[PDB]
Amino acid sequence: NDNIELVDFQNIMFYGDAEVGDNQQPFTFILDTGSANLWVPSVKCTTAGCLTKHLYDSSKSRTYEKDGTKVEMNYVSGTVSGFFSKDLVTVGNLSLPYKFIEVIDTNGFEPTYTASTFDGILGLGWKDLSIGSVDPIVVELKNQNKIENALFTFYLPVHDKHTGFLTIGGIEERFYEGPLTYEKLNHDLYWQITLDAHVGNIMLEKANCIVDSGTSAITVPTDFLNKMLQNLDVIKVPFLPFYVTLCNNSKLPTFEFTSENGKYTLEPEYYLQHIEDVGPGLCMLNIIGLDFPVPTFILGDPFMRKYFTVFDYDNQSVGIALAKKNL
Ligand SMILES: CCN(CCN)c1cc(C)c(OCC(=O)N[C@@H](Cc2ccccc2)[C@H](O)C(=O)N2CSC(C)(C)[C@H]2C(=O)N[C@H]2c3ccccc3C[C@H]2O)c(C)c1
Ligand SMILES: C[C@H](CCC(=O)NCCC[N+](C)(C)CCCS(=O)(=O)[O-])[C@H]1CC[C@H]2[C@@H]3[C@H](O)C[C@@H]4C[C@H](O)CC[C@]4(C)[C@H]3C[C@H](O)[C@]12C
Repeated sequence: NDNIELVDFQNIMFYGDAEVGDNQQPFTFILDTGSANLWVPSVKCTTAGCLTKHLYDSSKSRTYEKDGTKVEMNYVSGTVSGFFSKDLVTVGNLSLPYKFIEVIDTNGFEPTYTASTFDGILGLGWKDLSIGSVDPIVVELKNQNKIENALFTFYLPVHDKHTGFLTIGGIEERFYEGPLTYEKLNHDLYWQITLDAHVGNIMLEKANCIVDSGTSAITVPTDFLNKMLQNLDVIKVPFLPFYVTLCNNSKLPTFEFTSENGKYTLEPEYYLQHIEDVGPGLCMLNIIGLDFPVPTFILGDPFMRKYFTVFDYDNQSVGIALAKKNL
């Protein structure tokens, strides 16, 4: 099993480095289990955002194969566009020829892009979620017998305490304590599982829960959120879907998610973000209201900071265990 060290940025997201090109051109990635394409900004990029970034130069790579098919990647937080290219992609010490998007326009991905220090996004989703039918990196690696299992694991960094690791091809007991519980996927192409969701007396039976490394909140159905916030002494920021609270607000609830197999809780300490700068003793909730057609929670970064997670393509399941507080 190889692994990629995960560095914290502002206790809100984390990044890992990988390389694209036969000359070791190094890039910082958001590692996103909710998307299925890899992209890097190109030397051909003519946007303000690209100015600050590590850029990909295919002319300097002898393993570069031209594709040139045009493509737009639309995310909830914005859009990037360019064209497909193929080159050798190196993750940890493993590599494979791989198809990815060479990005020439990032103006539709502002203000996210220029505000953060990542260069690109490396998707870790399922094939049918990809534009252009790209087999996921971990599936290809397994198929090429470079790893033991078509699986990867997230041991997330904890700001001012330890680094994290993305591990490819196998599970390591050092990352977690207690039992590891596998939850079957309820969807063909999302890392989504079925859990009963409880927050106080508010309950949602057999909710869709998407375990997602690229989202820096817990998302909650908007009706469920409105019920949670009733008489909670929290205040919404003008123009933005964020709520502010005293950090030691005694009413802040604990999320409890349950299956047949297990029980996962998320206490206020994991979903609060200190904002001492805005005022003393104030926190933002890392919780946003979001309605999917079917009632869904996204168990983002705040969930994965507490819980070590195993993404298993072969067994179409997500393993969940309490992350070790330190290595
Ligand atoms: C079915 C169509 N399709 C396939 C096209 N052939 C397709 C393709 C893609 C890439 C899809 O994912 C789009 C996407 O942006 N998916 C995101 C997850 C998501 C979030 C909210 C609602 C739905 C999904 C994706 O994983 C993700 O985390 N992304 C996309 S860019 C990013 C910065 C890495 C991050 C993101 O926006 N994060 C922000 C975010 C997002 C939600 C709430 C809070 C915050 C604060 C930030 O953390 C979806 C949902 C469908
Ligand atoms: C994904 C949800 C819901 C979006 C939605 O309600 N989608 C349907 C409406 C119709 N659309 C307008 C999208 C038209 C196209 C689809 S249509 O089917 O109509 O053709 C939207 C609503 C509010 C959005 C956040 C805030 O901004 C603040 C912040 C800004 C940064 O920059 C990026 C991060 C962040 C956290 C945002 C992320 C995300 O983005 C959110 C959660």
